[PDB]
Amino acid sequence: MIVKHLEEIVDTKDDIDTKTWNSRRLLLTKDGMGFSLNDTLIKAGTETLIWYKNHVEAVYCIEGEGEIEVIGGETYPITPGMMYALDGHEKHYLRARSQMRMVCVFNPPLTGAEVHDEEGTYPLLAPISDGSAWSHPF
Ligand SMILES: [Fe+3]
Repeated sequence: MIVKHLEEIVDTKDDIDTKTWNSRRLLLTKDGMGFSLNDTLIKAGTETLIWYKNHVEAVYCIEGEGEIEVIGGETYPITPGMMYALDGHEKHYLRARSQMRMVCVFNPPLTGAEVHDEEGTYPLLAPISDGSAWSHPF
């Protein structure tokens, strides 16, 4: 049996924060389910190029709006209830107009290494600036 809760996972080591996304890992390679499962927030206004050569991924949008553009393929608007699956290891752009909440399934599971290495992803456009600078302790 495995039981977890998103509200425990946030702001912990299984919550991986990147420029363009915040991935809350629900099932890890360690959990032995044969897939990994996460709840990923794609930050508003961002663009990320994605290419998983060594996994297939299912993505189920439960909040927000954006689009996925397949390289050499079509562009599919993302809205709540939209699902895409990269069974062809498609190279694609993932764009978030508003923040998107995505339930994602990877086969085989992603490893902690791969998530922290940001393997398979290339962040291209980060969220608009909130006026902060690294050199402003405040
Ligand atoms: Fe994707």
